[PDB]
Amino acid sequence: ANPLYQKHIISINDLSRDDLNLVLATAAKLKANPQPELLKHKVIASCFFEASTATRLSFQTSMHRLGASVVGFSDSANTSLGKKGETLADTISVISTYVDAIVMRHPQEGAARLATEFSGNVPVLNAGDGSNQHPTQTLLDLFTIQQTEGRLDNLHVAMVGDLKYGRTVHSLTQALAKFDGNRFYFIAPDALAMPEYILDMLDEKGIAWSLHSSIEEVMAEVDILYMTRVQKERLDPSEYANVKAQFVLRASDLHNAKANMKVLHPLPRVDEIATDVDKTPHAWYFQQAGNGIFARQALLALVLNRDLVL
Amino acid sequence: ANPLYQKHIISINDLSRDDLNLVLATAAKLKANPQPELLKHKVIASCFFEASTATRLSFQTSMHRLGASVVGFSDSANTSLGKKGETLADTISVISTYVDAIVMRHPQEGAARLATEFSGNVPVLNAGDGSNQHPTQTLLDLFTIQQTEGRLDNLHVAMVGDLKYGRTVHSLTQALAKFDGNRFYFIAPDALAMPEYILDMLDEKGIAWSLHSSIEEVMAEVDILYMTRVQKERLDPSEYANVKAQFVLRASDLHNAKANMKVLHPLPRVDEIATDVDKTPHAWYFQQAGNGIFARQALLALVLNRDLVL
Amino acid sequence: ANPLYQKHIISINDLSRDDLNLVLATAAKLKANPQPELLKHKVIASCFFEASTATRLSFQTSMHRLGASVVGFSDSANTSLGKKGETLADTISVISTYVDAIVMRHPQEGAARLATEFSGNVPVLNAGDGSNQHPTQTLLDLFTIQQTEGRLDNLHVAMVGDLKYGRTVHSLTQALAKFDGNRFYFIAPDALAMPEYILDMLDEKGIAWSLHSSIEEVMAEVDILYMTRVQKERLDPSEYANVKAQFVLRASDLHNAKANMKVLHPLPRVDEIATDVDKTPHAWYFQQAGNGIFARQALLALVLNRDLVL
Amino acid sequence: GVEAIKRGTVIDHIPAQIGFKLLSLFKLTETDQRITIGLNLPSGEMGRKDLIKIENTFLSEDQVDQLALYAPQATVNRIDNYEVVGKSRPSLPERIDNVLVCPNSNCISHAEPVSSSFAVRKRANDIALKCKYCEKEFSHNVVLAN
Amino acid sequence: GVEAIKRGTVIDHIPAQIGFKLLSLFKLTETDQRITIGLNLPSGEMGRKDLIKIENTFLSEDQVDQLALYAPQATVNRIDNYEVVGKSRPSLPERIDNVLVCPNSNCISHAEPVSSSFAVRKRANDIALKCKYCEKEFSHNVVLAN
Ligand SMILES: O=C(O)C[C@H](NC(=O)CP(=O)(O)O)C(=O)O
Ligand SMILES: O=C(O)C[C@H](NC(=O)CP(=O)(O)O)C(=O)O
Ligand SMILES: O=C(O)C[C@H](NC(=O)CP(=O)(O)O)C(=O)O
Ligand SMILES: [Zn+2]
Ligand SMILES: [Zn+2]
Repeated sequence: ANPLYQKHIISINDLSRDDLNLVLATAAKLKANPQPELLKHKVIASCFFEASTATRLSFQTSMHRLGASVVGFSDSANTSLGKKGETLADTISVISTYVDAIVMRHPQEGAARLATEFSGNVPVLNAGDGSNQHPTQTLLDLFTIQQTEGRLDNLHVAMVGDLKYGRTVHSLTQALAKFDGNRFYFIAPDALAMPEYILDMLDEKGIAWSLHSSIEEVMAEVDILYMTRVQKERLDPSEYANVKAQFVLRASDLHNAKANMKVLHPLPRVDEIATDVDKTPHAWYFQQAGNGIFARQALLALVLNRDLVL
Repeated sequence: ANPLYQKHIISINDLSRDDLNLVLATAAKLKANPQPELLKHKVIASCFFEASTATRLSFQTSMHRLGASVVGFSDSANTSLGKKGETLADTISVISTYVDAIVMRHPQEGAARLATEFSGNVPVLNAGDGSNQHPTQTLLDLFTIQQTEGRLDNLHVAMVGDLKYGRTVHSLTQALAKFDGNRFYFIAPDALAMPEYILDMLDEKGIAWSLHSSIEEVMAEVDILYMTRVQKERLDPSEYANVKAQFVLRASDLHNAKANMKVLHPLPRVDEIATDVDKTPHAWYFQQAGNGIFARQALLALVLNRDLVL
Repeated sequence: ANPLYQKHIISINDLSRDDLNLVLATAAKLKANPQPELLKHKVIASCFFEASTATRLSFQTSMHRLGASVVGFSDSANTSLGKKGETLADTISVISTYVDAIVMRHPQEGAARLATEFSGNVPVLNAGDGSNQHPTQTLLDLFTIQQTEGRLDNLHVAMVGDLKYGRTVHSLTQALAKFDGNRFYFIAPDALAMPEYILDMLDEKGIAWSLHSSIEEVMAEVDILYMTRVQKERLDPSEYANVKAQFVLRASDLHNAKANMKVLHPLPRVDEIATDVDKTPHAWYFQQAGNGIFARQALLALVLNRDLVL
Repeated sequence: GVEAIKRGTVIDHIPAQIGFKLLSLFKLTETDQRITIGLNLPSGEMGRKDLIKIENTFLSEDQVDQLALYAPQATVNRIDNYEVVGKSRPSLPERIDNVLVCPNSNCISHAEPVSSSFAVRKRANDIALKCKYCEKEFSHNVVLAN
Repeated sequence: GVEAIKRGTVIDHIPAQIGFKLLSLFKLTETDQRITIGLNLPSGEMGRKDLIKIENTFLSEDQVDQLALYAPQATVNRIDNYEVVGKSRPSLPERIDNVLVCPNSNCISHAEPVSSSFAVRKRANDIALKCKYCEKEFSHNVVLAN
């Protein structure tokens, strides 16, 4: 059985440097040569209780690119949880008797973790739970970084935007702190700053991180500039001062950026990455979006097939 | 490569008499003998940002009747464009890295044309863009006309209803003006009359068209009576006087109709075609609806397969 | 003719030290010897385009104690401005052909000044315009300070709360800067600070003022502690952090206040003054509300009577 | 007539009260160079003209053609070190990208980040303008905003 | 200079990129007689200089000190018989009515049919404008922003 076979994938906090490296290796193998019938005869649930264009559609294309069948919903308003009061617990209890694995995105932190309490042997793959984690985002972010920098160890990575509610930077900061000698620069408004628990973790692991008030003061030393979007859905009224982007990247700022440096963004973007950056060599977010197909295909392959894509 | 291979299908204005004839020939070939695995291993996006029962479900049945897989959404409210502010441009940029072709219906005129600017090599097939075009409607309308009249040249076709906002009569009037000697009769309230740009086009091509105030004054010379429904979703408050159907067809009016003449309607119908017409020999709209499967299957086959269904 | 006869009381800014002193002298006279007929046969319009309990009911009780008649509204939802699109200019133009003075409260700053351009010969008295001015609040607060302190010069006045949107403190500060030697202490959260044009004026005048982050800093120094309420309805969404009171006054904090010191508040009060304060000899806010009857009777008496023998 | 020039373009013969429109519409003034404009100055040929000398900037054919919807008979002129090299003239331009705005309120062009684009055809009397996106066709006069 | 006139005004020493704003802001286009605009002219001391010439016209009571707020060092030369009959430099008035827009969203000036009006105090570092209706006072930078 490979190491991830039938594991639940809920938080980057439960995976090792090796588990990540495995996913990545399988992504490159399946990107190089396809496997159309690898998951023939499996039916996977797509349970999106929160908005999604990319995570849901890249997950369902991956399931389809491996022969599996998909069942699910994209909206909770017409589910019996929506109209009848079914609990998420009884919802997962019933869906576990039907499908071979459950992919679910949900607006409360902790939702994928409790699905596992009720899912039996059916693995639960977390497509984002509130402002907590988003593990498959980090698997395509890491594949895109490895792919454009050659390494995942010894990088300079700046994370800009809403880091309090950005579930993407929660998972990704915890994945890169598993490799050696990565330096962190964090650029957020004080109200949307990195949660203490990730900075603590950076500190006991001895990792070097620093706060910065502008993109320009780190533009020349960063290799990955990972931009995020203010999670306006998640803000409290107190925080409504922070709805507009404070740090907006325009192509001019890239005029002294390291030639290898790429600009990543999980997407959607609203005003923080201007569209003129789109034509510049550093822009890699749509490439990044595309790599979602290969990391999600690799992950499904490992959790549902005993063997190992050779 | 056949002529339509990987072309975007956005407006009837960009296709030639030959491109239409091709689609039609392939429709008859695939209606006669099926091809279940013609599009095996392709995944097609179904992106309906506007309401649909028939265009979406006939398109997805056609994709399924040729072996392809479908991914998509029927509602924009739970897409990241709906809840997060993703632009249609970034939406198409991300979906282009996943699927082999994109079918999209959208409420703004011009939406499928700009998807092509951002879709890479992925073809965009227009399932209706606001009040502009609806090219696959015209392909099943033409297949049903050819099928019930034998010709597409030298017909008498009356178009009744909302012709200002009827995207169906915009495409169809432009497809039949590609064949020779067709006569047009237009029956609409002045406020919902044919757009100037189609009448101009009829004039420089020397085509004979005329305005008429009743169905009865043309009932005896028409071969195709193509009924439409007032696009109430698209009306301005000024135009709210025109929400009810002015011209309503009842079976009695058909009592001096040419024996070959059929009544077509893109559907939905509200009060303009009474249900007693449903039992008469001239009624062909549900047959027409069914032919959507063969024209949409033919179109997908041509845009995605290099070869030519023999 | 007295100085205030037929004047418009729009802004404290337009009144001098002696107009102000004339109102207090008269309020004192009518508080002791009532005039039940002073305005027998005058009809005064009370037009409240924005919520009020105390300003509107003290004003129309004043009118009735002086023999006048009142007509008007407390809710513009039922005027022809509300339902039919009558401008405020045409509303005032028409109302001035009927009545002998207009008392107005409105939500846009600048509304009462506009009313005077249309008013004709009819005096307009400003019961508050948005966050600009509240002139009749200051005449009742100045009568109260005089009553308790016997002095309107050389006082130590602290103003606490939302000083940016508070029209009561914009008018009160402008009026106390007309007497000699008053010292101001402003305690407000940054977002809701004293607008610079009031500060510029204090400075241009040589008046001493200072900022403080607490009330304790100034408790032993002050003669009057003027509490205000956060103007939630005037806040911008970016200011919503500031909705809750930042400085709350409880009986305990009155620990080493000068014995003569009074706690004034325009009211309504939300959480900023605890109710135990109410039972201390320092709480003067309901005696202050009572003084609105005499200050407003005085003003109405002086604007509509040429010479007054009192 | 009016002020001298070494190298650049001098758009002469602009119809009266149109010279201004053109300074604005094709942004000709947003430069660090010397432009001289002669508004309402006597022509003779057709009474009164208006005209622009833009120094050290040269127009492409393509720019010059765009002027045909405003000043059809204008006469563009490039002068390389004072002598007239090429006297050109507008021909209506087939496409007018970026400059105009689609008057269809429900055109997608208004929401998304794409540049505007119109196909130009001498529509029998007026010049008709078809939006490349919503495909509605408009007279050139209305597209020039009301 | 760059043109001459029998009688008219010549606004010279106009700061760069402001010259074009004045033809719109004073509507010096509703005119029949000649206007000469020289843009980005050298002025040794101030480098870039725009200059406007209007034949037969003299700027009214408003525009001269409204110009004070827009081009504070501009020099207005009144000309007749080609002689500089008068030279002027505008002063900041006490008030500017009609042309400026109050920055305050909630000022009634925005909803009702009344002419805006601001008082002009020349406040140490810059002009402060107090709105006649809402009584807020603003930096002139804010009030006549672009
Ligand atoms: O929404 C974001 O800003 C980042 C991130 N975005 C995505 O995963 C893309 P989508 O919401 O279209 O699936 C998320 O956490 O949902
Ligand atoms: O709705 C109409 O009247 C005609 C036409 N109808 C259809 O295509 C059928 P549907 O909206 O169920 O896909 C359309 O333009 O959408
Ligand atoms: O509302 C306040 O906080 C103070 C002040 N309050 C009053 O005048 C009392 P009322 O709103 O009951 O007339 C106002 O400015 O409107
Ligand atoms: Zn358009
Ligand atoms: Zn104002």
